[PDB]
Amino acid sequence: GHMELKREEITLLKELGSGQFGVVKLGKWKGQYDVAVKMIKEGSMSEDEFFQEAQTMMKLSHPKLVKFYGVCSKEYPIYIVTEYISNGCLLNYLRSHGKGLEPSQLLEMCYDVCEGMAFLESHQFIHRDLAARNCLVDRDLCVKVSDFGMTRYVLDDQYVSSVGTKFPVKWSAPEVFHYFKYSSKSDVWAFGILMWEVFSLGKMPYDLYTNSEVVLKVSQGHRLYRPHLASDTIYQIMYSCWHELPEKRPTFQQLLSSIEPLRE
Ligand SMILES: CC(C)(C)n1[nH+]c(-c2ccc(Cl)cc2)c2c(N)ncnc21
Repeated sequence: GHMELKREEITLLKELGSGQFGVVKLGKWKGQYDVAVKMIKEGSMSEDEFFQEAQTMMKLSHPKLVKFYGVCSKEYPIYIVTEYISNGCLLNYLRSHGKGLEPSQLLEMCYDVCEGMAFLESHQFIHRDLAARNCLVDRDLCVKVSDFGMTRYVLDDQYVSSVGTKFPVKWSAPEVFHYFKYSSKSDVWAFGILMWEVFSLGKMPYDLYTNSEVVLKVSQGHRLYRPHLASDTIYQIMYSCWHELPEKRPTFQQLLSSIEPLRE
């Protein structure tokens, strides 16, 4: 229906990079709009998994989530057409341009992600890999969360199996790495790690340690230290995301309103 786009109305231009689940190309849609098109190869992911994903992305429209326009699914490679977010990946942006940012700009990046995540949370979805590598930066430095192939339906205070794509353990809550289960607060833990990445200008978390070491250290109570550019108030907010128990972590709704008075 409205989800299907006219393939002849998409012209692909240069490769932008890769992520997911697929190479991403810059494109033009209807000879007017700049788009980023993800290529879904035949066999790369399931046919029926694709429909559920495309529908979920279409449903979840928010200014802080990558805008989905439609798909070209009649032939392979399947196109996933989205808005082109000109400054690309947040992680690369922090690494290349982070020194030029004010701490108030770093907080605004965290606020943007939180606002998009509060929207997902209000719809009973979690993000399975909330990290700077899955966020994009637009021309005005507004941050958008990329959620394709990385969401999971979970009712509040309930647990669901972690079975599927194994995402980086340094962004994983203990219920994930220990019990192979997601809670409605598993992405809140990841969001605290994302705030740490932002305020650290894209440094790797626990950079001295292997994944095996991190699982042990985190189980023992060890946490990431305060990034130099983070105020103690901002550190207390990220730190609150890392309670061993999901019940003790804030929701994104609480995080959002905690960040709101600290802006500019
Ligand atoms: C990887 C990188 C940074 C080149 N990348 N990836 C996406 C993107 C496109 C479609 C989907 Cl479905 C998900 C993400 C993207 C975008 N929209 N704008 C700019 N860079 C993008």
